[PDB]
Amino acid sequence: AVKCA
Amino acid sequence: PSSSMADFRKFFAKAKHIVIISGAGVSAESGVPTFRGAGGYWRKWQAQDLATPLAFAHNPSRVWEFYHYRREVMGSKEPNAGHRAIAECETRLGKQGRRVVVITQNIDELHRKAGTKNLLEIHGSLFKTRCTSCGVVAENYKSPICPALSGKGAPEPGTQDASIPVEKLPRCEEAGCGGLLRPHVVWFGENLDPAILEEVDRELAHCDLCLVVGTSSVVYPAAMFAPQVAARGVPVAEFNTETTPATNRFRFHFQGPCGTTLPEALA
Ligand SMILES: NC(=O)c1ccc[n+]([C@@H]2C[C@H](COP(=O)(O)OP(=O)(O)OC[C@H]3O[C@@H](n4cnc5c(N)ncnc54)[C@H](O)[C@@H]3O)[C@@H](O)[C@H]2O)c1
Ligand SMILES: [Zn+2]
Repeated sequence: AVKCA
Repeated sequence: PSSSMADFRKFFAKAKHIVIISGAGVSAESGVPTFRGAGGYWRKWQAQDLATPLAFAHNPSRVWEFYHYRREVMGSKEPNAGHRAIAECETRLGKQGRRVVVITQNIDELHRKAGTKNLLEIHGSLFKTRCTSCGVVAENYKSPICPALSGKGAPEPGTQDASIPVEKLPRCEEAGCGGLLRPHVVWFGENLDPAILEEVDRELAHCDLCLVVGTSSVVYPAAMFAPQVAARGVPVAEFNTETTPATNRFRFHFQGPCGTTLPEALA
């Protein structure tokens, strides 16, 4: 799971 | 989305496993700015641009200045009544054999400073380093973290980059490494720790009450945590100064500074 805004 | 504190308290009285998800809003009343609007800037740059593998790879000095600054600011800071309510809640319920766990987006360690023991820091920590060569993670509270960063990190637009040479940025002190360190913080575009994500998953699956505190619910995948519990039929209570995109997913919404709403909520 990639940290995204 | 009720704002009935009494109805929340009924659930709180019976909950055996509470998950508390927190974002930058839980530390706002400690004097740590969020990234919403104004606090989302540092010099000319946006925080969400500096906190990226791209930015660090191409200019580790500017990014380190940015983290050094934050490390230094965080030095003076104290847990607020929000953090305290959360820590005190965990200790009191703990003696009843009930569980409270905090899952935080924050890297500021203020939950830890407040006494919270059951803590998952899903985005890492401002006060840890990781070596970009050997991968070793270490605690670091040094002020300054390296001599070259002293007096640096000034947030004012127009502040030229100290432009520290890479061998004088923080360096690994492991036997025979010498690698460049980076903050042990998950950047935008990076993977969260799979081991941490499985811990998060176990908590979300077992909990029976969830609070979502001071988070914008727009940073993924953390934004999907509370919606997932609420899908399972579990009560979710949101504590934030504003509504967010996730608000209508939740059973409760309590508007205002969490420092003034949490202590009553969690008594
Ligand atoms: N303190 C920190 O460690 C820190 C500081 C700044 C940014 N960050 C992270 C960088 C990244 C994006 O930051 P941000 O854009 O701020 O997203 P966020 O998900 O942290 O959003 C901040 C939320 O806090 C809210 N809020 C502000 N004040 C209060 C308050 N007094 N009581 C309750 N809620 C409040 C604000 O409305 C918003 O919903 C997130 O992972 C942040 O957690 C962490
Ligand atoms: Zn190393």
